Amino acid sequence: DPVQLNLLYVQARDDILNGSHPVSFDKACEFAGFQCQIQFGPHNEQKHKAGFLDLKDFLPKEYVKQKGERKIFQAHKNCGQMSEIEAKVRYVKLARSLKTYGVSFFLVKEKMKGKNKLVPRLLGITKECVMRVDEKTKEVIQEWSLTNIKRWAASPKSFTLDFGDYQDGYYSVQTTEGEQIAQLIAGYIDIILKKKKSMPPLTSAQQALTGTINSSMQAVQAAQATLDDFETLPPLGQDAASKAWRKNKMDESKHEIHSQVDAITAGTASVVNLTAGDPAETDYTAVGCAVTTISSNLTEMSRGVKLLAALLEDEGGNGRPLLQAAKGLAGAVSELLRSAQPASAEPRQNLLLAAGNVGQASGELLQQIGESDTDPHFQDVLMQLANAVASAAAALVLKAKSVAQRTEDSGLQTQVIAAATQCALSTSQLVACTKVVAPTISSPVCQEQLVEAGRLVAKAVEGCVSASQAATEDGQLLRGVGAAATAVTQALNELLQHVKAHATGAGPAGRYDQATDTILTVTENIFSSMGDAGEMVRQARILAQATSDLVNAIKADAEGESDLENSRKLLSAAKILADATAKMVEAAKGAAAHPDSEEQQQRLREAAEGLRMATNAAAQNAIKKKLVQRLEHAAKQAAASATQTIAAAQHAASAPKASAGPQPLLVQSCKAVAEQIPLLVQGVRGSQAQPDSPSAQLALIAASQSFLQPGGKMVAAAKASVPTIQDQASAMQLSQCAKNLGTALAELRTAAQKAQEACGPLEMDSALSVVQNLEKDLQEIKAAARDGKLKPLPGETMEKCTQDLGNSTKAVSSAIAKLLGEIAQGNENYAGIAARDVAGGLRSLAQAARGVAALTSDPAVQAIVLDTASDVLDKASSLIEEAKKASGHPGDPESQQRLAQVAKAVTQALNRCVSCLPGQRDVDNALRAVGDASKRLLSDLLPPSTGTFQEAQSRLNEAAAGLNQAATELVQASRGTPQDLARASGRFGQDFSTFLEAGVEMAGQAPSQEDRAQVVSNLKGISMSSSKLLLAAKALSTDPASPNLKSQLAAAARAVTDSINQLITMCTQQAPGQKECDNALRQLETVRELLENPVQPINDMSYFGCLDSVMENSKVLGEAMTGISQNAKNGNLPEFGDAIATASKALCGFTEAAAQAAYLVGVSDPNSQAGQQGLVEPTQFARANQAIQMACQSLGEPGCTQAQVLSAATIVAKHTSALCNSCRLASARTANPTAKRQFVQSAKEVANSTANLVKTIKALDGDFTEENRAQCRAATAPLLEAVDNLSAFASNPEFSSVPAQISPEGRAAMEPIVISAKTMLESAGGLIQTARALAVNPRDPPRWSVLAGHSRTVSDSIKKLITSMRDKAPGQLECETAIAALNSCLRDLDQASLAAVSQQLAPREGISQEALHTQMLTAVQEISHLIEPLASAARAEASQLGHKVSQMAQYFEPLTLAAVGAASKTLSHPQQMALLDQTKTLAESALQLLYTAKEAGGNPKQAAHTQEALEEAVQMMTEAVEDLTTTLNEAASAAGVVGGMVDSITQAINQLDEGPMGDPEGSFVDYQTTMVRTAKAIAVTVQEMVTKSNTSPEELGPLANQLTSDYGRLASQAKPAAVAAENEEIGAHIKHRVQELGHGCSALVTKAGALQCSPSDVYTKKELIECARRVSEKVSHVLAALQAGNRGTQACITAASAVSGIIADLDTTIMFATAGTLNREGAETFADHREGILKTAKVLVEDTKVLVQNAAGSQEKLAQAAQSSVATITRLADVVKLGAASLGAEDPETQVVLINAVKDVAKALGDLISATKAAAGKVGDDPAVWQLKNSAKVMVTNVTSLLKTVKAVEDE
Repeated sequence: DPVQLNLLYVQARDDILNGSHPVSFDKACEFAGFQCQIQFGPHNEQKHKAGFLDLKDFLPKEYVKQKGERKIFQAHKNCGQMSEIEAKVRYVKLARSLKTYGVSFFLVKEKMKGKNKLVPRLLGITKECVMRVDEKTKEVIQEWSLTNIKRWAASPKSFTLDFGDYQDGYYSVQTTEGEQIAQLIAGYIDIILKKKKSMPPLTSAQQALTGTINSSMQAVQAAQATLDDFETLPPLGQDAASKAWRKNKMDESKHEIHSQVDAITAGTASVVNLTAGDPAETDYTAVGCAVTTISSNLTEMSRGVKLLAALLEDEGGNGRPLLQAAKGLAGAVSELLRSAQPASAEPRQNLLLAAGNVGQASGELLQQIGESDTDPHFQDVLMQLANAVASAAAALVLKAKSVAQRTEDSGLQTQVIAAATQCALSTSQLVACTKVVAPTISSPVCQEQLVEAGRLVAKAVEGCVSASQAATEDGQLLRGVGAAATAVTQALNELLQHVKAHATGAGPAGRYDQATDTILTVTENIFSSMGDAGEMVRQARILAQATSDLVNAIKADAEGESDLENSRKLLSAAKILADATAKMVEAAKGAAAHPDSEEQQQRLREAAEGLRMATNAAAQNAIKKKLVQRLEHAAKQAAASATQTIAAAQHAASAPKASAGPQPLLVQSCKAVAEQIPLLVQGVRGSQAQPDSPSAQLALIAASQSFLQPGGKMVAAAKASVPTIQDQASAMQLSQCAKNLGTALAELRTAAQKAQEACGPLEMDSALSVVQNLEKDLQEIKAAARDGKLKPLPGETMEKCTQDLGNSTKAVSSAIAKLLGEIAQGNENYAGIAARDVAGGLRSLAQAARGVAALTSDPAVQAIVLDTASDVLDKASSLIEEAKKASGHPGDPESQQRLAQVAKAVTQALNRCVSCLPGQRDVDNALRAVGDASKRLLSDLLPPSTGTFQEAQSRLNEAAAGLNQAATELVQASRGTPQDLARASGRFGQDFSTFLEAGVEMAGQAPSQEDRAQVVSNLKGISMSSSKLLLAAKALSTDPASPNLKSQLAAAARAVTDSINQLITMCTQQAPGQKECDNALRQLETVRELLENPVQPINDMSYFGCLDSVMENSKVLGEAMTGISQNAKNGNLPEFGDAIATASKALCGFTEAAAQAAYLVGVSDPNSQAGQQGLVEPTQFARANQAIQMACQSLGEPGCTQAQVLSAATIVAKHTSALCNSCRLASARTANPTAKRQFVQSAKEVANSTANLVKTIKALDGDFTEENRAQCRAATAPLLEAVDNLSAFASNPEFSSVPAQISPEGRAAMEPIVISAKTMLESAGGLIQTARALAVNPRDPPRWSVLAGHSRTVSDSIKKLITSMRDKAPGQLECETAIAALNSCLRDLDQASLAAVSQQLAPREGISQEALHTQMLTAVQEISHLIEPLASAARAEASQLGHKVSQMAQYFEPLTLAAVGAASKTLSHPQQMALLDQTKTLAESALQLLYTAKEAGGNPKQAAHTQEALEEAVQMMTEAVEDLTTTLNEAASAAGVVGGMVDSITQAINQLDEGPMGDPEGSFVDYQTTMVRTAKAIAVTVQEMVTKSNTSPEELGPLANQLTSDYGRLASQAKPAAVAAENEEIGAHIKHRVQELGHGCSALVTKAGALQCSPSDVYTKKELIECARRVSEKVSHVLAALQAGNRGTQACITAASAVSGIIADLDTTIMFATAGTLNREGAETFADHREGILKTAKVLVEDTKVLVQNAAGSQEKLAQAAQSSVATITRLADVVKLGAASLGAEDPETQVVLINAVKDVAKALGDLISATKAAAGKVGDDPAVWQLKNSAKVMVTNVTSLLKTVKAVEDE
């Protein structure tokens, strides 16, 4: 039947060629073969070539352009010329068999999983099937049957499909034809189913608020009841140091009490503001965020008052009025909440009246405290001004009401009625809010509420004016506006008057204050704007007149003053400025002459500095004093916004009490700050007392600078706690407090630095002042010691005083090393910092010493430690006063010696003071017993009586196990009471001397007497190892609970067990024949104790490492037992013992590797938390010190032989070089700037000593001269002193070893490994003894029976332990946990997506759309902050991976929950669908990462096929967060809200301060080339913002976003720029300018958005413009500090920008040359242009020569060189356009090449400039320098080509 076959043929051709049928190109090539077989017939090979075959009508139009024409031709030969009807049947059957038959196809964009991307998929629809088919292959990738669909959907652009059953997840694909697909699939599934056919009710939100206030109210009264009872207070007595604590807690409470009453007032306003909205519109959660704030801070007030009140009662003051104040406040708070409940329907006045009481009530409470900053008179101003604003309100009410009579239209009548009514409540609302906020106007948050209410009345006023417009063209409008204008003016009066009290250090100002302040602001520009000549002089102008006004004013003042003596000093000081002013004036004129001389800018500055000082010389001291009140009001501000967050954790985080997750790292973090505040506020009150004493100002600076780092960690922790918290009300109360604290820190870091430069230098006598004050204080204590009644402080115990006193001395000893390192470096300003540390520790030590005495009992015991404490003070006091005395002249050799001589004494003093403590005792006895034993051990050990040479020496080893037993006691005693540890040491002490006596007696018993020197050295090595082990025990005696110290004692015990082995190997006798077996038995005893409790890390090598280390040790122990066993049968003793030593080394390694396997698994438990591993490894550092000093100790004895001489160099140079590297790695990871300088300096001292010593050891090589040996002895001292110094530096407690915390259940998972490990030694231990006897007798059945019995038990422990190790596999349990938790989070979205697709997603009514995004944001921010630490763990270490993933999961359900809501509120359906989709991608990628991490498992052995997957996974998600974070920020900008923008700044300021500084990629130049370019953007943007304010204010949103984003970039490169700059001063300035730019933008952007919510306000449109100038100025400063880079130059950059601008100017000439407009003027000749060019051109090349020759040199000359270059080109640019015009545009093409010539020449100049920029501060043979000459020649060749070019166009 050919007719139907031909019709099938034709219709299949239709279906395929139009593209309606997906067919791959190859299959389409067979189709085209059929085509030619039929319509071209049997094709001829010769004639059927390309050229006559039309592809478009011969192939599907999608594959016609694939142009495989000859490929299609061999497809024709493939089909050949075979029969046409069989060609027809092959055509039809090849079309049929393809799975894409019988099914329509659609191009639908599908979303790849893992990216916010879209790819085509030709989705296939079948009568029975749903199939996804790839676009390219045209082949099925996946298949579904119809019967599984359950609910499809239609969207204007989407077609969502679901299955639910087979894959957990649905099929969402967008397409413009979703409607037709939906109806078609509906019909298809209908057919498939028919085949198998047979107002009192509250809004749901209000319930939540109702409970929260109910929950709060219950907490309220409970707090209220506790008030009435004066509970207690610890007894402290009359001690002056105690009395200080009595004073401090009171004052601390005074600040503690204030912050909450500051919070309570602020919260109440938030209720008042937010409730005023229409119900069904308000943010109840915010009210919850308010009421919880009201309640949570209500109760910490209750704790505070009682503590204060009790303190008041020991004083004569009666606490009764205080409590009466508290209870009065308490009820007022409560009575408010009664009107807060949405159920109660009281009139609105009740709420407003209730709040006013709170402010009224909270007023007198502060009046009882006396802690109110605001003036009482100022409150009345607010009181009346509010009424004054209220007064104008009444006026507009009447006039608007007057319009009501004028009004005529129904409804439009009441609209004006409505508007006026709204104002009346609004202003009354303003009246109440102002009353509420009255007593706490100081805090910012109170102020930020007041303006909102002030904004609210302003908008309502504008509404009334709009309402008045509804009337008809009468004077009522004019008189209405005249009423409105007063109301807005009154509001402005209320707010500016409001802002005045915001920053007021003191009320009175003096006389010259307004003059004084002016110079500061402008001097500040002068210091800031280094590197820009124009700015400095420009300010120098405005300064010089301004200070002259002071000069004039004081001059008239002296005239007015009548006393001649004072009239002198007024004038006398006045002259000092006059000299100072002119000195600046002339210097200013000097730098003006030389713009680019970096010394002149230094000159202009340095005059300005004394200029400030000269104002201090004048009677007003404000230049210095004012900069303190900008700190005293900063510290209190941060101190409050700390104690308002500290409480905001206790209440809110108590709800879960979850031991996993982020909470337990929060409360621990909050601990540090909670004790830092009392050190801060106590300082602030110190400055408030004597502002005229520079010591206090340094203290306030000292405290504030320290505060930041402990404080900062809270914020980066709290922002990581926000999502997990479940009770939304207590959640938001945390984030808002964290953001406030976040700001109040960046405004501390700034205001601190100002104080640092302004404040006078430490002069390292404030330390002398403090120690002398301390000297007298403890003298009173020593005087009060005989008084016999000294009571301890509240918080310390005998076991607690020591662990700091023990720590304190190690700090001071470390501190003193700082001082010496600095003084040798020469009288730095850090040298003053060192005196601070030494003083600072001395305050700690003295305070600790006072603590012990007050707690210890016996007065004679008491008195002695104070003496050695007092001895430390006086001895160290001599050092400090000597340090400054020796600081006068650097480079004096006796100075370092006289310093060190005293500096040795202070260390000698401290060690005495530590031991003088009687608590730890009698260890001194043991060490001295060892030490005194060393003296007779050091000298000529000779046997007075031989006894038995062989037997008594053998008898010695029979006593050897006792000393080994003696040591193993100590480590056991390390787990008991400190008194108990004395016993084992005491028994060890007697054990050492007793065993040493038998040691020394038979030491000289050996025949050879050269062996006598060996055996004493053998006893030496045992001595020091034991001695230092006791020295290790000396440490633990003062710090019991610290596990890091306990590990060091175990390591020291390992020192002796090897050291005792050192004797037995060679010197002792093998008469028993098994001496190595005891070495096995002794080591087996010692290794056991190390495994006994692995609380702290035993090694650095990680888990999978210790798995292999165990794995290899398993095999060797398998081999070793074979080795010893068979030799026992052979009875061959020497080879029998050989495998023993390897076995023990296998055992010692194995148990260490097994102990590490314990600690690792122990940490991985989710509850536990790890440590930071420190900087200097206590294990490796200690022996590194030991080995080096052991080496030089050997050369100390007179007899130097190449046997010991050459070995000494090898052990020294191998270790001392390594010891240097330890500092260098640590120094780059430190955060203390002092440590960086000190580590480098000290590490080089050994290197200098190394060079001196290595020369001498080479000088002694082959000479052996006594002086050559003596000069080796002399050169020993520098290295030993240097290493001891550096070691003394490292014992600072802050540097290393925070002990990781292990959960109980964390210990649970550890025991299975521990138990099996323990018994293996037990099985081994009994197996060891079997070997010794069996070496003698070849066989004995019971002995050889237990030999196997233990060995399998040895084996069973080994296999069972390994079984646990591989099966436990840390990191692959919680990954499964997270994945499931993650995978469900995906499911919700996929359904929630579907619900919105058909428009069913119901908007949750509790929350406003703005708040959802904020949560949806802080959720996302945390995720991206954890990406890299997770990608780190998945590579190297598993223990950390255990905790990280569990953190990256818990952020998701709080996100997805928010995301479903987030898209629910949004109205435009395309927005909500995408808002979810990008979120859906985020989890999807995150899941992909988690899979790889599981496979990564923290395994170093996984190959690149797995390793690459990790990295390529991170990138898919890292850019995913970037995709989402925009979609929120941007959507948070269209709306007027500005949050996050005001946060990403206040954070990228703090991120700028802390971290590692190690010079990542890039020079200081290639930073400065981009960083400046970025700096321009935030400049071009603010001027792009000013214009929009007048023109079209609705666009301020995205601009403010584009601002704060770029300031992110300028923040990122800043610190790497600072570190890579040559001079620290250049670096620090590039930072500090960026920061002082930060506070500018935050103020800018907050206004910027606020305008968008009042687009036609007039007074906010002012402060925008004024602030917009402030940032633009600051950019000029940070640009100026960027010009302080002598490396590279703005001359390099600006020229390139300018010459490109000249190219753009040439392009404008090119536009005219192209347009032909550029015509000739008059009869201008050409030689004028040519010759003018001729000079410039040859001037350019000479300028080029001076330019190129300056690639190495001072910035100044190359600056003019570039400035000459820019001059040459622009002068050339002037003449060329004149020259080009000289031909006229009648011959434009002649002009074109000419202007194109310079267009190319100027380009070459820029390339030369760009090469010049890259070629600066270079070596003579740098790869760029030849690149310079090439570019130089490029200029040379182009200009000559230019010269000829014009020379040839002179004619036609």
